[PDB]
Amino acid sequence: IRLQEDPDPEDENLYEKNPDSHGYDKDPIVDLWNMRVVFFFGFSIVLVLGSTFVAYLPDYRMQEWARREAERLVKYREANGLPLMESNCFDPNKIQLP
Amino acid sequence: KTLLHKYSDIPEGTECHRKAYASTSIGGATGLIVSAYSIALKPPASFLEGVARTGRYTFTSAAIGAIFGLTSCISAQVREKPDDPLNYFIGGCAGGLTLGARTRSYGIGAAACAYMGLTAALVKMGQLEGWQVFAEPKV
Amino acid sequence: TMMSGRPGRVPLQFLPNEARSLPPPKLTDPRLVYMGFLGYCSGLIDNAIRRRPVVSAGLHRQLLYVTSFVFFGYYLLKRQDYMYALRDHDMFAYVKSHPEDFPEKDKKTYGEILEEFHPVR
Amino acid sequence: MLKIIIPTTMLLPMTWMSKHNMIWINATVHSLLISLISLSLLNQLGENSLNFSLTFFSDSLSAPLLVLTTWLLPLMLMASQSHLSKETTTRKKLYITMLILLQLFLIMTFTATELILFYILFEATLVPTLIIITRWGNQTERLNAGLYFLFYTLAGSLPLLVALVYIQNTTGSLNFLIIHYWSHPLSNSWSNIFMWLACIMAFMVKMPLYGLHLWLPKAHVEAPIAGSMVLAAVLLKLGGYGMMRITTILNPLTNYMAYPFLMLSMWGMIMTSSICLRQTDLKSLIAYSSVSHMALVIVAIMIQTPWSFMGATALMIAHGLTSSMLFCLANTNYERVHSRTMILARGLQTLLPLMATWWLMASLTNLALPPSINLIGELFIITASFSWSNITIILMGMNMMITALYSLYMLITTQRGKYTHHINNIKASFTRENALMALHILPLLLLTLNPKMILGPLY
Amino acid sequence: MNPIIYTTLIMTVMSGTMLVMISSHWLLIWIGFEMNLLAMIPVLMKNFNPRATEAATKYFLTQATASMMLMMAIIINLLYSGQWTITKMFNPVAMTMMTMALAMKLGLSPFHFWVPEVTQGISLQAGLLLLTWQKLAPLSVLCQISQSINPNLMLTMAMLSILIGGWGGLNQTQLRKIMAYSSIAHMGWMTAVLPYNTTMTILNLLIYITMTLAMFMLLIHSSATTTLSLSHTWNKMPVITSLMMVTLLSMGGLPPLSGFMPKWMIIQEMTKNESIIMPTLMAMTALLNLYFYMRLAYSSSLTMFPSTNNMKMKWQFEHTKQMKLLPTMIVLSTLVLPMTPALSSLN
Amino acid sequence: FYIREPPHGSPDWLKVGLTLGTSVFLWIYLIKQHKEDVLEYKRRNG
Amino acid sequence: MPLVYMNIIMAFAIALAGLLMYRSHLMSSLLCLEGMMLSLFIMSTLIILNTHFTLANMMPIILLVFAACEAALGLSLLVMVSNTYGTDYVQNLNLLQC
Amino acid sequence: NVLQIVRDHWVHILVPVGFVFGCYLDRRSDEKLTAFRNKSLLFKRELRPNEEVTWK
Amino acid sequence: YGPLAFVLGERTTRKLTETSKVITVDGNICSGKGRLAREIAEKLGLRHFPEAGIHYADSTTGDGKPLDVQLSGNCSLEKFYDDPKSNDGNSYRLQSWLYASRLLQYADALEHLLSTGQGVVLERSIYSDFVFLEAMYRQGFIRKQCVEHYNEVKKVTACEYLPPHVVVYVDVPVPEIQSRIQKKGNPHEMKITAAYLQDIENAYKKTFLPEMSEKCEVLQYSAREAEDAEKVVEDIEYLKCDKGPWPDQDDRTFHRLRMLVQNKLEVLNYTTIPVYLPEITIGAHQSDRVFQKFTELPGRKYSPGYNEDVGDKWIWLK
Amino acid sequence: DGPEKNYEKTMAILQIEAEKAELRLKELEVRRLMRARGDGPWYQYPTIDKALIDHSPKTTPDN
Repeated sequence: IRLQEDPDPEDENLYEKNPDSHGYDKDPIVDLWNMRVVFFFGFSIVLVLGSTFVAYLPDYRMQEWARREAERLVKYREANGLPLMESNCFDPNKIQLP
Repeated sequence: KTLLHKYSDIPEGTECHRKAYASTSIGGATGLIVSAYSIALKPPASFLEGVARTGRYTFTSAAIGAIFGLTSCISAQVREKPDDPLNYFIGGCAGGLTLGARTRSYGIGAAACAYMGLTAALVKMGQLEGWQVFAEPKV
Repeated sequence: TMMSGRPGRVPLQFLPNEARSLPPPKLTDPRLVYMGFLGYCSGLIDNAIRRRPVVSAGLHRQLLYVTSFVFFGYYLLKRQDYMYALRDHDMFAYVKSHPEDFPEKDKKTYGEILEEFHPVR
Repeated sequence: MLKIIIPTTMLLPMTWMSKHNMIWINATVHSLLISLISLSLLNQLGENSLNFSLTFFSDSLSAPLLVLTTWLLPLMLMASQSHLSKETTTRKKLYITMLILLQLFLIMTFTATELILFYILFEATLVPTLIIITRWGNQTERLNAGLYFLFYTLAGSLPLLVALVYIQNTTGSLNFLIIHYWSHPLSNSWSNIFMWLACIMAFMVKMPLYGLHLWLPKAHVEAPIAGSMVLAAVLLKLGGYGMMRITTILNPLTNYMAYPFLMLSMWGMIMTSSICLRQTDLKSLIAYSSVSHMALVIVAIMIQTPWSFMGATALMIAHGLTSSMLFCLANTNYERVHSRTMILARGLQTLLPLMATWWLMASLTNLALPPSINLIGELFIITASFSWSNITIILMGMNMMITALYSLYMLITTQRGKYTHHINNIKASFTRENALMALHILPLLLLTLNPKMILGPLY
Repeated sequence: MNPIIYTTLIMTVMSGTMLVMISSHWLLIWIGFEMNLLAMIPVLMKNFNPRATEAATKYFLTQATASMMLMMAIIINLLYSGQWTITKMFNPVAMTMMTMALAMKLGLSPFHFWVPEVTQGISLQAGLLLLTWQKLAPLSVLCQISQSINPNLMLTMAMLSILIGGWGGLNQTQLRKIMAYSSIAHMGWMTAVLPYNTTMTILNLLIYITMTLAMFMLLIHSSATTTLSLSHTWNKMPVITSLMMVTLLSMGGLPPLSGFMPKWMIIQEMTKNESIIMPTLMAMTALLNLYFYMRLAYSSSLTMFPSTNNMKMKWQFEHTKQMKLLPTMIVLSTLVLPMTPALSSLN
Repeated sequence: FYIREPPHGSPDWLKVGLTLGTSVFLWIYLIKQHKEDVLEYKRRNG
Repeated sequence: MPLVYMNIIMAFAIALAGLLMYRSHLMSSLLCLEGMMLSLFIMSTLIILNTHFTLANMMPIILLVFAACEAALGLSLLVMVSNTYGTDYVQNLNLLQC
Repeated sequence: NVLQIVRDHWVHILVPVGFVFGCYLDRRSDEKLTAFRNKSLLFKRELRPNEEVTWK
Repeated sequence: YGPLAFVLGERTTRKLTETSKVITVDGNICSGKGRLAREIAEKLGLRHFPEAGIHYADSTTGDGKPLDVQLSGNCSLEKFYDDPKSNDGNSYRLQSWLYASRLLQYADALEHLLSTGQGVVLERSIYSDFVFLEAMYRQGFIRKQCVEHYNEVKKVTACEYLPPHVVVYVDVPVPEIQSRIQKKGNPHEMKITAAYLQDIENAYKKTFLPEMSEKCEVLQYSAREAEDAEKVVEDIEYLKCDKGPWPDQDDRTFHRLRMLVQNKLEVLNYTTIPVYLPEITIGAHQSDRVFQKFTELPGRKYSPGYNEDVGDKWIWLK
Repeated sequence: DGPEKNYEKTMAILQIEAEKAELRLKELEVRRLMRARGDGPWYQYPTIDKALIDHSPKTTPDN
């Protein structure tokens, strides 16, 4: 019904031309350098350096700060006989009920 | 607009016969307009054929309106909840079933039930909540 | 509608003399830079349509595109700023002239106001 | 945020002006560097969001998604290299440009501070995804899948645009900070009910909801590998992000209006996990599993509890990674055997051993083997639902069982049994494919050690 | 037609539009419309075909009826007010008649039946003139008389226009008819905001004119009047079809393209006036236009249709004539969204 | 190379000169206008 | 309004209905257009004469001038239609559809 | 062979220059939003000697 | 040329003279028409266009050297001679491509005549190309649908251009033509069947000669008479064809025709009509491959004058 | 950078956005009132100019 080129055979294995293909391209030099770029800049840099960066990220979430403040409050309240946690979040006097 | 005023003036859930008559009048008017447009755009072969098409469209529209009004008002009475949109939904689905019967097709009936009932419920909600299909320019 | 009938509006004037009071748009404005980017894209599309080298051919033509777009954009930005400034001027003047329509409201602190709590249970 | 945005934009001129040999290499390198830059956003002040500017802000919800997108771009390039090799240089550059535009749009969507800008960028993602699917798909059904995807999403979105404009008119601002701080409660009126529906439905469509999920199987099956990766990992998560953001406005009505979507999602998770049991196409099975997990996420969002939100964020990230990896693993087999039928290729463990291990790890994450972030999110969601109703455990446990069954059934059928005798084109797995699978798996396993990063703002 | 005569006729059309847009007297506005019709009729038939003559006849009949109705409305307003100035119209029946006439001139449904036939009959360039320049004068007159307009009638016509323009295009395989129906839909969008904010109508008109100019110039460049003829263009000039795909996406209204801004601002303005159902229905119905736009895009650029052997000869030669404004038109149609706040200049 | 002389052939130095000069004039005019407007703004607003 | 205004507006309505209801010939519909123009002339003249709008007694003449222009256009189109089809029948303007 | 290396591998300068430019523009935007630099009710302090801004 | 030039007063009629004429020398295969055409062009001082071939457009574009068959033509005359009824569809591809080439050549000849005023002599033309198509259809080489496609293309395209003033037919009897083909010795040509040549002659005499004679006069010469080129030129010099289109044509029609002829793509617009005949329809993949190959050809990537590979310079300012 | 930077920048951003929201609502109200009343610069639709009227003595006294 049409003049069309025969379906191309399964794309030639990159191994046949280069047994150590590494994929990534037909040309072996670009294959090697593509593999090196991927491995370096992801595994060596992003995963390892990035994982270290995340692991030692400064605690701006204030978890240690919260713990220290809670310790101070617990010690003070227990020493003074005040209840450990007050039931009212905000002081009742300031609130004007209807 | 007088027909719309007639339908609105009758209190919801009351005087079911008058409400059904108003709905039938509205359906008949809409059917007449549709028949006029159909006759103009798609010409009828004979005057008798044009009359037949007008009668068919007008009766279908009037039956839809009458069933919608009758079912909605009766449901409002029996449930005794006047402002509930579910009554309008039931009326709309009944109208869709009537359309399916007139077209002698189950699929038309079911699709019409769903869409028309939802549209009628939306119209009742617009009545209750004051929704404006056409809004006066106020900016 | 709206500003079309504003009193004192000279017909078919792009920028009234009143606008000169407003600060001129900075030549490094992001909007003007985007207009220049549009000009550059126009030059590239022209080269593509005429099947010339897209990014290297017709540097004079691309320069003309960018310059024309920036030149028109400067005045367009100036007019836009003038129009918005006129809107703000008229709005504030109207608020001042009609104090009753825009009444100052008593400020109640959250302690005084009662807002119902809906538990997420 | 321009530290990330501007380099992503510069990616396009680099790709267009790069040499024909070096397009993939440059794109991958600079995308990886951009991802490295994005890791700075993970440092989030607990109390307040990182308000970089009027336009852009980041929180403990947006940060993980931004990192995920920046990470996904290089994996997408690596995966897409193989099947686009024959394509001309201009077409390859256009494909890369579509991917880069998609990343730029997604980042701006996640960091945008205004709901209208979020809407513009969130809808804008349709164009590059539609172009990718309908121009670089390999089947005649790519066009119909594109039509379904586009129209489902747009029909959902447009009432959202109307609702957002109405909110801008009434409240006076669409900035998320102001909306959160003021956030007057909604009233139970039909108008407010329909506003709630308009706000929710677009994200409900984006996150495949049972009854609105039909687009997802067609699009994922018919799309190219990169498009499937983005759709599964990030594009679905846009719905969750928006729904978590948008829920602030609709406070009280959410309890009344949640029940239809809650029931639909809870039963649909079982239905789709069962569907996966009897699917005959690997990509379709993966897509339906995605649907089930996103149903879990939808339940978490609707319940509107802190633990549910933390689980939703963790599940979003974990599922994005796991589903992308599964799609890539299926794509390798498709390239080798040129069919998506599960039965056709069998016993691949003998032929390709390491890919078998990749499959095993991906399936284990899919079935939520602890201490995977998938399990953390699912467990938190399950506990929140148990608080919502103790009866919820039955459906959720049944879904867990069905998920394990279908994941291990896929693994057994594809990677176990006797090798298909006639198939002779199986060749040793390339370093690229294994590297892609490892890049998928390792971040997911590592994220378990520090799970506060993917646990969201409520943490 | 001698090129001097053609220049004179086109200038006459533009001068009639200018008289409509420059005159404060109703008589002179009607005179401008009449001059526009007189000049336009020969322009539509510049290439002589039976189809061109049929299109010219249909256009003449419709526009003459519209002009007679407009003159009757003017005379009635004069009878009840004694004023010739273009201003509030003091008689409701005259306002209804004038709205009907101006809608018929604009092709707003239920007066749309002529637009696709005329557009198909005439050439692509005459189609561009018909669907971009001719729209200006009736919209200008409507903008000047917006206050008197009954919002219900204009909104009904706009909604019907949107619906019909969307529906008809789905069934069309001819590019010119597709453009005509899309023009109907976009004109329905423009007139929807006329009761509320005229500046939005002006903005939509400008965006629509830019997009329609880009589309018609691209079709002229590709010399395609049918979908199949456009399908071959990928083999000869791929860039043209790619830009056509971008422009079609903008026409559909997809963000981030410039087609989005007019719909966005129209929805905003309608919502400010408490109009919620109408904007929602208008936005949803716009999806059909998107559907046939996407089908055209699939045929043209996204999918590669079969070509013919004789195209190999066409590869060697290059397009002789250059449309200077086409690249700027494409750029404006597709990449102007980041500059919406500038909608206060025409303000 | 081409048997028929290319229509563009060598550069149209008149056209190139006119284009570049128009660009230069537009830029110089824009810069002068910006300076004038800055002066006017400072003058009128002190 | 006196009854003469009623009659003239009725004449315009009748001519409009005639033009909008074609039968076969195009000449008849062009005659209905000319009738509409005549009715408009009569209405305008009556209004301008009753209101002694002196500088508006020229408007009817301009209306007539452009009415004749329109008539000339109509006839020049009818001649081409007749040449291409052999009759002035409207049913032959059927090539363009929708 | 440097002329050759840079002529065909200059594209690798675009994205890092983008990062630099992005940092610059972000600092400019931080300049824009300085209104309450030290006017808060929580971090408001007296500028330590030899200091003009708390960079907030 | 442009509308602005015509407005200024660039008029074709003034340049045209008695010499300004289109002469088409037609005949059967190996009829000697080329020799007479060349002699007529030389004696009457008219530009001679050699008969259009598969690669005429290649001659008129770019370097002018013939391009590869895949890139230009995808058809072989040798294949047609060896395998007239091939399933590839080569016969109708060749016929349609030849009609396209002859249409382009006629457009170029008309452009030369209307720009410079010098007459043009053509070996066969678009008006005579149907002779081969009819012979192919009669012999069964091509299907009826191919003939219908050819008719559609010719109807849409040929009407625009003006027919030639003088038609010269050199008549050689078919058996003598067979002996001539044997003497020439081309292996593929020798395979030509006698019936095919007879049908070529039948088409010429029954249809082409009468239809052409209706518009103007046709000079029919035998082979011996054709050899005396001077007598033919004198016969042409003393022709008076007042009847016919060219006397009718005025400056407006000449402006339209010159505008059409200058734009080659417009000339060839309807040669690519979307009629999906299997013979001339090329699949998407093969089309993409061949178009990419054509683009990679030197001097073809960009518009003429902007291809740096072939030595173009000053592109940045061009 | 220190938390104070983000704290202060958030405060500034909030002030800017709240001012913009209040101004938007005020603009809406102002436009509504001007359109309803016609007593402001906006929505001032044209009226006939009194300069056009001729006040010279007419043909008849009673005018």
